[PDB]
Amino acid sequence: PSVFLFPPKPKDTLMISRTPEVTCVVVDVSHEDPEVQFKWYVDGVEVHNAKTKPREEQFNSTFRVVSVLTVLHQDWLNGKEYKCKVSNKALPAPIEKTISKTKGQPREPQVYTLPPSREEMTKNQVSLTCLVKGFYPSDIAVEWESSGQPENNYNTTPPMLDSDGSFFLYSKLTVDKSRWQQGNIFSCSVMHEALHNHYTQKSLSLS
Amino acid sequence: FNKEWQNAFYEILHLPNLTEEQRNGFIQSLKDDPSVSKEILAEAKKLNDAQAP
Repeated sequence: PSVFLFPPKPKDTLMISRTPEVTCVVVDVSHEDPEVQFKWYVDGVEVHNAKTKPREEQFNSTFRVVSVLTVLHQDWLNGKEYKCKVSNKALPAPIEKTISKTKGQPREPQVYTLPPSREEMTKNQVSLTCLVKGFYPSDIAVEWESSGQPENNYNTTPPMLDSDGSFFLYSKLTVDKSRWQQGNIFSCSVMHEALHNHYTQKSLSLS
Repeated sequence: FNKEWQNAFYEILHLPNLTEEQRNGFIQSLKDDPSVSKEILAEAKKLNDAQAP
């Protein structure tokens, strides 16, 4: 009988088109006592819009129970604390976990695009790189598009702590060497709390 | 009681090739986010070395 609390996705807390949520995951609920009660608080005050999902029996016949609380973008961004209180027959006393956005002076990402190495141009596919550095906190989102159409064949490294106490990451979009060589325009867009409008986008093409 | 946190602070306090400005930045980092003390100390040790006389 144990509890985990997860934060919203960074893109969700940043885009008004999205709905962010905090999630409370209880594992190893006994089959003998699958009843689980969730009480949620925001800065100490009780809210009631949480929703419990259909429980999931595990291979060993224990249950897994998830509670999901939609939150306000601005409450998460301004540092409110989200507390989940978990209740079950099997528990001596109820369990509490709390979560909140990472504190510290925010710092605006710098965003640079880098073209394929010349040695890479012998291959069928090439590598378009975006360097994102200097940002704080680590919560960030990254996508790629080409003339407004989404790309999918990209991989973005987890943020990594740099030598000045800010974070950095690289995102690599893989594309057919043909599309690169015939001058198609690629764009990486980055979403972060410290950018004007929570986003910027930087373009890359053959010159 | 967080040993790693207290330890990162101590070792950073005594690193001889950091500026006061850098020393201060790393100690503020440790306060902002204790859960990454290991990585803050590694970054500090790595900067202290690159700044050997």
